[PDB]
Amino acid sequence: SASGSVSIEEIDLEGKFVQLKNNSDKDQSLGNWRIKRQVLEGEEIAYKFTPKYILRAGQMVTVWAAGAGVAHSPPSTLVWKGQSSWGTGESFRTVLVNADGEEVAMRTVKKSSVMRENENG
Repeated sequence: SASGSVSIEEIDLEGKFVQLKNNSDKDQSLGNWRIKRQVLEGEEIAYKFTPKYILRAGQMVTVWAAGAGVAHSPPSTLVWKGQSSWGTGESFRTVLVNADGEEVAMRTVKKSSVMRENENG
């Protein structure tokens, strides 16, 4: 199984998006992978990817929310259409799971303002 081929790159403070990065030397076949963003406030969800999509060696993919008001710009910026919050919270465990169904990565990100120099927007 692809144990940590893709990893957590960046995550939003409120969980409006996930940013992933493939540290592997080959094209990671994506689809059976899923991002479990579980918030202690009660909302816990797993974004299962599309098995049509393959993420490249040394490339990265940003999965935003539909309710983030963001423009869906494939294949750099995928947007979970039909999800507004994408697991909003002041503290949440954003888990990356592979095709096997094993939790290959995870980062507990909190609303402490994670995005620096966001002063222009």
